[PDB]
Amino acid sequence: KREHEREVIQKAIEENNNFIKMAKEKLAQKMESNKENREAHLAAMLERLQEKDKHAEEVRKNKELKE
Amino acid sequence: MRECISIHVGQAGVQIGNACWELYCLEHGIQPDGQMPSDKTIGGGDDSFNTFFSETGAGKHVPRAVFVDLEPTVIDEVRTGTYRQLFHPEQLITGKEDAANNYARGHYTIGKEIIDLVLDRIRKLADQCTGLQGFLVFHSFGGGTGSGFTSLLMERLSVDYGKKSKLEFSIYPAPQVSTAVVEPYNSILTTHTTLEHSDCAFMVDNEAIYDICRRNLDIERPTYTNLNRLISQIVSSITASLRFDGALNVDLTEFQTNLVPYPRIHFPLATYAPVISAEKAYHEQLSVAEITNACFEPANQMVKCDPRHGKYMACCLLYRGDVVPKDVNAAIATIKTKRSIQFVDWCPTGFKVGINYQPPTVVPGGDLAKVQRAVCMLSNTTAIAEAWARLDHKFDLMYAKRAFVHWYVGEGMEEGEFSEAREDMAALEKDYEEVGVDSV
Amino acid sequence: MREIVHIQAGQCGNQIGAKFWEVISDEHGIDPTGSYHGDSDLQLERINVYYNEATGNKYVPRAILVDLEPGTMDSVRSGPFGQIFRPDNFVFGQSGAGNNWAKGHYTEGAELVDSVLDVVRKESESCDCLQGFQLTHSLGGGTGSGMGTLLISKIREEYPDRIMNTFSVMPSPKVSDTVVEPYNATLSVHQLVENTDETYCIDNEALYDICFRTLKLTTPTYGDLNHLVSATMSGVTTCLRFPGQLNADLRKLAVNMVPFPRLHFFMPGFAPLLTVPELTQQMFDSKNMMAACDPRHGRYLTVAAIFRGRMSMKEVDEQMLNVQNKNSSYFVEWIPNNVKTAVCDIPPRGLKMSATFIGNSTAIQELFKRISEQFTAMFRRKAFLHWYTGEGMDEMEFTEAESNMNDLVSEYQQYQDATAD
Ligand SMILES: Nc1nc2c(ncn2[C@@H]2O[C@H](COP(=O)(O)OP(=O)(O)OP(=O)(O)O)[C@@H](O)[C@H]2O)c(=O)[nH]1
Ligand SMILES: Nc1nc2c(ncn2[C@@H]2O[C@H](COP(=O)(O)OP(=O)(O)OP(=O)(O)O)[C@@H](O)[C@H]2O)c(=O)[nH]1
Ligand SMILES: COc1ccc(N(C)c2cc(=O)oc3ccccc23)cc1O
Ligand SMILES: [Ca+2]
Ligand SMILES: [Mg+2]
Ligand SMILES: [Mg+2]
Repeated sequence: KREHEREVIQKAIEENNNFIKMAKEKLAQKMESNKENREAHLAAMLERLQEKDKHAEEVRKNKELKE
Repeated sequence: MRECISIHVGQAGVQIGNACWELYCLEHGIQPDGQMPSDKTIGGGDDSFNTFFSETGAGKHVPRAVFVDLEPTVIDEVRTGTYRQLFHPEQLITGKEDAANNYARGHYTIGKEIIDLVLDRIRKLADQCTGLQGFLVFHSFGGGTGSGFTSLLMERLSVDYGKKSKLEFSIYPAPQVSTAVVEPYNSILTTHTTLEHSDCAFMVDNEAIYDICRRNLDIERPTYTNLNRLISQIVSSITASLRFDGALNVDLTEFQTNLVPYPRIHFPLATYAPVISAEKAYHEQLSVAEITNACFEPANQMVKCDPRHGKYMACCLLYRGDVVPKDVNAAIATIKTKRSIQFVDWCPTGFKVGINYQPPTVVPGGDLAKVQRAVCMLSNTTAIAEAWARLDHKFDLMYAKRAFVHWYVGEGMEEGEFSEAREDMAALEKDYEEVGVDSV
Repeated sequence: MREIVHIQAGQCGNQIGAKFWEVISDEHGIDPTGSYHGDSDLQLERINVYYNEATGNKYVPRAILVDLEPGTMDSVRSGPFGQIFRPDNFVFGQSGAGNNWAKGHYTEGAELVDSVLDVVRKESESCDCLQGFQLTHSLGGGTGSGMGTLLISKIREEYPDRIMNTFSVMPSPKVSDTVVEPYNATLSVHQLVENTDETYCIDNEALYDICFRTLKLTTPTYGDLNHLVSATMSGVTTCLRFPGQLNADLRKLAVNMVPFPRLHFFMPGFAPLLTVPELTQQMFDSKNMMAACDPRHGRYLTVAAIFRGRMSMKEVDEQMLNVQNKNSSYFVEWIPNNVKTAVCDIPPRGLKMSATFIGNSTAIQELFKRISEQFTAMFRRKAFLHWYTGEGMDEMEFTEAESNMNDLVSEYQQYQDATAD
């Protein structure tokens, strides 16, 4: 019976610790995945605008190389 | 001990917080400067009201409360208003940019910038407690901050405080006073995220409160201030057991044992009576039987749904004022031979009763009549799931076309978070169905 | 203290710009000297959204004024409230684009752009918390159209996490003869669809028709038209500028009005051009739209409605509910609660009550179809094309701008045909 009592409280501590642990890691994976996703959304937007700067260089080139 | 810390998140949370703390000050005889003449133990004590107020050496009674918003203009009004001396400036926390009605910004983009500071300030309150019981969290479902920041904070609180109890007062959205078309998205996202982190949640349907102000108080077009005064009365009823003592007083935690049969089935329906104008209360005394009866009138519920068409899993009555058990028992016996009260077959049918003797207080210039006796019923009914069905349907209409989804994706979220949240909601509605089915 | 930075580009841009500041300064109780001599406290509570405070109680519009043609800015300076605008915030070039989009976007505009950016950056760095930008411009000319859309693209590169909002003036053969304007508009739309978050379609056709048909004005000047623009611009920015039950910023407007990122072209409306029922009826009527589109030819995705003046909120609530019920077929059923109403106590000048309407309607396709017809009547026969190839533009850029606008139209058609079941 004293053995069983020890096992119950130890089970309680373990499940509580597991909950804290799973909560900490799930949040870390979500915040990382989110930061990455947002960064990739902005990086794609900037790349599109970079192509617009590159295309405008081609247009000003094309005008001068008419002569 | 046992201290409770209140956390007010976003506009709805903060404004409801204003109304609640103002009313608590009135109920306990605490002045706007924090002085309480009737409190003879200066700078400390373990009286009932100390669960909610700490004390400074200078005799100031300070709410165990943090107010957080991602934008400064609502909290600025607390800083410059009537009750500005009640709070230490460090209890009132604001960023510069809101969540713009977007869960992703509240939880991630903007929320992540202020979350460590919020937990620092909460930690400062928790360190002043000798036996912290838990947290009361006030927020809207619909706002970007009330949804996204609250769910981030609840997750972090589980990490830092373990299984320490967390209760919510959650504002469920209505068309009449809503602010965003994307409220259904934000509501489902927070509900899914928060579900494992909350022990008990009291939903307040803005439409139920709006209707009650219209019908019972003859207010043509209720404002937030009208709604909040009423909400604060209901909140005061629920917390009264923590803030006062008395022989027939029954602790909120003891109601909770009865109200939560399974961890996910944690959404009590609150019903409150009497809500009556000064004009109509004059020369009309509402008895124990009358206000108890009013608890089974669906028009008096904080959430629109029909309990006559569901099953009960628990019924709690929380009385305040001039009420004795003899009258309660008589009122209950009458109700039990006259109403549609069907319990599930696995739960006993006895109503659980508490009585606090301090009468209801009203705020000056308010709409509610001062009465001698009031009651808040807390029931656990399968009917509350109607509120989920309505919200899930609104979510489905938009989501099938992915309307507005790009605002969330643009802030780092994925489609898979929406579908996962929604599935958890389908499983919740399913859970409420299963608990209502007879045993084999 | 959530700040907006205003940019006015070209003749139209600068003209409607100056009108805007006149009407809102008047509404906020601001003199042409920049002093507060108003009576209500609600006037100054959110003043910082649009005005800088320099000491001595001086309020300076956070406004930048731009043109490739030096003349127009003498008009602003020597108009009413010319004394209010910051002198450093004026940025003028020399030649003028002469209705050539390619000149404004790729050539002359490109040379003047960096000095505008310097003024943007200076205004932006002083902001507690920048919401973003509102550009006033036309799409028919060359500066407002070409240099305006270049500016957007460059601003978006430096402030990609800020809101870009335009008030764009759409061309009608009923107002201007300049034949090349359908090219300039199409090229501009191509940019706006990719690079703005929200665009108010101020359609010259609709403004003409309001002035001619409704107001009975036999020959409409730009001054008659701009009285409409300014009343509208005053209306749509109300919830940005005043405290109410609903406090708004440019991001919350976008989130709530824009269900799909390309479908960000709004039909504004105004009433009166009354009882509460009548105002409500009028604001949903074709005759009151600032864009020549019939709402009854499409479906509303979203609607925002602003009522101004002292009236019964209960009545406004019932009438708004009433008009949705009676007109249920014209609102998509897959976005619940897609009509939102706000009330502001401060009426505009000379009216007891008004109604301003912001619509995201699939009926805006009629505007774009009109432009696309005038465009296609020239491009298949190659008319005036050398004006553009001569600046170094490829011919494929014309084809691309065209079928991106064609895509926009058929996307507005897709969501119109869509059902809940
Ligand atoms: N009962 C009540 N509901 C409120 C109040 N303020 C806002 N709401 C509701 O809350 C929802 C909008 O959320 P808010 O709390 O205003 O938003 P927020 O939490 O500040 O989030 P953002 O402003 O998006 O950053 C709507 O359903 C509003 O009706 C209030 O004082 N009382
Ligand atoms: N409603 C309105 N439309 C205007 C006004 N001024 C010009 N427009 C319209 O604007 C278009 C021409 O663009 P402008 O602004 O004059 O040209 P710009 O941007 O200055 O470009 P360039 O002069 O070619 O460098 C035409 O379609 C006109 O009908 C105005 O004050 N009100
Ligand atoms: C379709 O649902 C909605 C549309 C818009 C808004 N917001 C935030 C507004 C922003 C604004 O600047 O002007 C307004 C004027 C009137 C009504 C709303 C807005 C909110 C909503 O639910
Ligand atoms: Ca004490
Ligand atoms: Mg807010
Ligand atoms: Mg010009």
